[PDB]
Amino acid sequence: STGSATTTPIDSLDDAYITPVQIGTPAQTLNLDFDTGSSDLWVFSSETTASEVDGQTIYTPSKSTTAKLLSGATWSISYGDGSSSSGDVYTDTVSVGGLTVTGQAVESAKKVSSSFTEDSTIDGLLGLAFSTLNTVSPTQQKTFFDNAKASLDSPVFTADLGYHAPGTYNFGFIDTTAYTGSITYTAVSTKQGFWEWTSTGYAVGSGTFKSTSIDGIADTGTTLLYLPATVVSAYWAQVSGAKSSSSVGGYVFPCSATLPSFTFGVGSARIVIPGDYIDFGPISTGSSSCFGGIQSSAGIGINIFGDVALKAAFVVFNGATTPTLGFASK
Ligand SMILES: C#CCN(C)Cc1nc([C@]2(O)CN[C@@H](c3nc(-c4ccc(C(F)(F)F)cc4)no3)C2)cs1
Repeated sequence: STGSATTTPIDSLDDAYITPVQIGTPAQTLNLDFDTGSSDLWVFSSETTASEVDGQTIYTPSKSTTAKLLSGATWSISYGDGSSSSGDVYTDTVSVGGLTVTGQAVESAKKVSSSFTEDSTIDGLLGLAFSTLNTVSPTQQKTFFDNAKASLDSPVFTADLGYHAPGTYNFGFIDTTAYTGSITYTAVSTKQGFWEWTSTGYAVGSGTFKSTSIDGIADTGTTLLYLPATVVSAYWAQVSGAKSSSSVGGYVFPCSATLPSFTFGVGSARIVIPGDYIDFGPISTGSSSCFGGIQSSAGIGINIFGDVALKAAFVVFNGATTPTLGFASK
């Protein structure tokens, strides 16, 4: 089997991408944030504290003929920005782009933190990291991809995110029309539960390539590109007036600037992020200070190849017995 679904930016900045997901019988379609950096499928629901729901579409398990309470199971998760959610668990039929998993754990939120309430466009998350990170207790649950894998034509999914435009998540096949050149595959460590890999270095703009190993994770659920402070300083030093602002929380730059590209290494191959992809616009409405798309990982303890990086590439998440990651230009 295969599936294919379109993913769409939630706003003009590509702050996140949402993908429609069918849950239950008859189908209830919710727009979920596919997150290769976590492993829980959780939804706003008829159980979510009413004061914490503000425009989201909710899953109502009592209206699904295929929903079953996973008795005694609870879940609780936090994310890298400090946001969090928790609740109980149902199993139900879940379909993404024509690919169906029966008995998928659907984690129903009883509580969500303020940032989730405030994002009316995100109805929940669909985790695509390794199932060892799933938070369901006392019986840990598998991700949608892990449950689907044995049925797929090939044990893979691909992320083809757009720049200020929709893109595609495919399951079970590689669309050879969606990229240019070849896909370069690189080894993955699952030791932390992430799609963790080692970039071979970087370049700023038209500068020469710096060969250096950068461990990090491929994370579709993180907006920006977080790299070591040395690398990030070398990038922003090329932008007149760019500076790290503790009050804003990262590097800002004059909105009048044209940004240089940023290249990262995948083995002997290179992915080039155009400068425009690094522009996240005014820090507040009307400001002439703009927020940078490349930020330091120093405070978070892990380098994150988030959407800024991934949207410059066609990315293969290969969940074969020995997992790997593939990157192609597009
Ligand atoms: C700090 C630190 C050390 N480590 C935890 C950093 C890491 N952090 C992650 C992620 O938690 C998994 N992938 C990212 C992700 N964030 C979201 C998200 C968050 C908030 C909302 C909102 F604003 F709606 F509430 C929406 C989506 N979705 O995915 C972050 C992996 S490693």
